Amino acid sequence: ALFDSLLARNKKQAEGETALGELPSLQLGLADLRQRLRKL
Amino acid sequence: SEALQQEIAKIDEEIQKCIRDKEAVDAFLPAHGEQLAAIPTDVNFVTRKSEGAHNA
Amino acid sequence: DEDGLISLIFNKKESDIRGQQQQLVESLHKVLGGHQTLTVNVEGVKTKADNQTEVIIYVVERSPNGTSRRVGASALFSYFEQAHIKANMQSLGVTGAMAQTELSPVQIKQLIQNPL
Amino acid sequence: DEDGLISLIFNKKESDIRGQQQQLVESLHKVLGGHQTLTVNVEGVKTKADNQTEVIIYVVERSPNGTSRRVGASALFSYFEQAHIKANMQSLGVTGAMAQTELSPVQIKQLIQNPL
Amino acid sequence: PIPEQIKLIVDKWNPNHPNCAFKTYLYNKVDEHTVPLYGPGPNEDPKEWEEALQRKPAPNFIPVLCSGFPSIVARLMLQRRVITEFNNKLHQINASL
Amino acid sequence: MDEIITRWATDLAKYQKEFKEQAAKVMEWDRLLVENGEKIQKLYTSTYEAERASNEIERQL
Repeated sequence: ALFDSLLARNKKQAEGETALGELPSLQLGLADLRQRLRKL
Repeated sequence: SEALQQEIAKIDEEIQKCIRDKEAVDAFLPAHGEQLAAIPTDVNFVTRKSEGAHNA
Repeated sequence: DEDGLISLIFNKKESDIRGQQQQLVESLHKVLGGHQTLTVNVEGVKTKADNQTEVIIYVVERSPNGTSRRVGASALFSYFEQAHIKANMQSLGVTGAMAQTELSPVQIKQLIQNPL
Repeated sequence: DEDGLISLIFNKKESDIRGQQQQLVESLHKVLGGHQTLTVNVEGVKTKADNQTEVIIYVVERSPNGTSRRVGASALFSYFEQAHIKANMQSLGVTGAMAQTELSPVQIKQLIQNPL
Repeated sequence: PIPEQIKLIVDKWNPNHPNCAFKTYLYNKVDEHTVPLYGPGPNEDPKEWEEALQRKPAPNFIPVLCSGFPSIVARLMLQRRVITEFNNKLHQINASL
Repeated sequence: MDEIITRWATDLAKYQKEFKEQAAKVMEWDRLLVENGEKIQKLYTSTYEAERASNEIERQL
């Protein structure tokens, strides 16, 4: 249930809300993400 | 020949009676074996769900 | 419990208790109903204060077959604590009583659930 | 363990178990020696398969002082697993038994060191 | 040399321990300070006992005498009895989680 | 009559060689059991900790 909680947390993460700053972040993945990782 | 032929019977009977116990062991193994093998898979599973709660 | 010992405190001097022990024992026998199947025995007499004396008793009961045994301490205490009997005892100068049997937890629980 | 619950599997249909529950309970009482200080109680009855029924029981034991308590599950299981008792149980249709108490490691070690 | 082999075979298949030939020792765990107890019994050779204690896997373990088949059956009996306890406790953990 | 002693001794050695294996297997199983048991206890601890922590969070909210 660990990975499940990781999903769940990363799911609730990118979904609002009214927290005065933390807006949901768009997910990338795979192609764009590798380059986004390399650009670190 | 009576005492001998009787003694061999009693002895071989006792041995056979012991081998019955040996067989009794042999019979009660595979089930118990599965039961045993089941354990580490669950504790290795429940330990995971705990990690989930802790991370939560 | 089988030893049947009941300790009684009397508001009387020891010399008075000993001086009239025959009478005291018979009065206790009367409190018990006075039948010839019961006999009060004195186990000991001890001064506790100027006008306080402890008297330890037991009661032997005889069966129809001639057999004798001591009345159990709990049974005897139960009789003496009954309100009518206690009052009669107080008229003899008894101001307290005690049994030696250490009750079990279940016995104690029963007494608390049914104090009467 | 104090709740004293033992689960029994019977090779009988549920309707048969319930239909003769008085008799079943008394037979279990007899297996225990039949004394009036022990009383078998049925906690539950559940069908498990066409001809398999689980019956959960406990046993109340009464002390000489009138106190009652449940026989501990481990103690009751230990009695029922004794070879003579197990055989009697099997004659009633019992094909298995289980206690709910999760034994400690030291208890388990003791059972393995002395399996008899 | 015939009535010797026979007696030796009758001796082998037996719990009396005259060279039982079904001699294996199993280590039962026991926490301190109970190690000083145990303490074998009727027909235990201190040789076998000490030799068992010699190649000890870990401390707080005491050896146990398994002569023949009923003993290994019994060991199994215990193993199941603990199996169920294990599963139960594990399920408790599961439930609380 | 030797043909009987042969059978006896062969059976003996044959079943000895097997009993040894059974016993060994049982031993290994015991090892497995305690090896897991330790982990079970660890789970008990970890769980109790989690429980207490959750209770604390409950108190906080």
